[PDB]
Amino acid sequence: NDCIFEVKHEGKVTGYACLVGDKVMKPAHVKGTIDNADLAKLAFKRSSKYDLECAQIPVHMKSDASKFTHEKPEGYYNWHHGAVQYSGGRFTIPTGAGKPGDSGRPIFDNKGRVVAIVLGGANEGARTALSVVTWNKDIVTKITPEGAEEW
Amino acid sequence: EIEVEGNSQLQISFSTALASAEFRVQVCSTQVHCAAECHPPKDHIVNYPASHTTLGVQDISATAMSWVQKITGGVGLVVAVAALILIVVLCVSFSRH
Amino acid sequence: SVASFVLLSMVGVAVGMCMCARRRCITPYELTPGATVPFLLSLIC
Repeated sequence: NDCIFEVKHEGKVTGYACLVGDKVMKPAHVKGTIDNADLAKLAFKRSSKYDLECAQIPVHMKSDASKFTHEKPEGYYNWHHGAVQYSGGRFTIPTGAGKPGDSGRPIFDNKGRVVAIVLGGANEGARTALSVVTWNKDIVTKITPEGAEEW
Repeated sequence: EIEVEGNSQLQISFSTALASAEFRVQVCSTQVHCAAECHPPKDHIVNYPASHTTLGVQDISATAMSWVQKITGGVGLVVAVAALILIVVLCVSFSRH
Repeated sequence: SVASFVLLSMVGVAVGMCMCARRRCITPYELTPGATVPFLLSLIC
């Protein structure tokens, strides 16, 4: 919900970028530019350890920014492709629920707050875990389930 | 060669090109370390070849080379501070995942 | 000339390492939506 922006390299949508708190971010592994010309022209800060590009939202989008929260209890979270199970300190879905090319999708809690952004997934047995980034209030951390494939 | 007897003092003449003359003298297999600050002469040209050898690239500089040591130590300390900060940051980033 | 060049090169190297360390320290904080940073790090930057 207003956390959806298109990125094009061949003219098609390759990844998603959003508005949260006081900043815009997008995964840095998605090729292309933001659909909104106002956001694509900004100066982005780019980090490969977390694979992310970020900038500051202009003032006039104060109504567009969504809430965020670091607290993340055990249980179910919601996103565009159904729902995800976060347990044991790790996000998972069942095997084959995700497909490549959908990266950039944020994960929301029951109140609609962003808690993680997916970059990939890896399937073990009947369940596939998610390699995403999340945030202790202090720093942006990345969780990878012993390796995962990029989306 | 010198003539020596009892407890006394002896005078020797020497020549050098070093600004700070730090050397050792052997007399009857006994070594003494002599040190001095030398001053340049006022006569520009002489009619006889130099009795001392030229100074090379190792036995160089004067006693006031401590400026070189001080500047090298200061720059090395700055470099060490920068390298220590870089090492700390790299260790933090490697430990963090 | 070579001594001045070496000293200036070492100074530039130290400056570059300090900038790299500062950017690596600041990067985790400019990507968290909460605008939180220790005051000591702010004084450093």
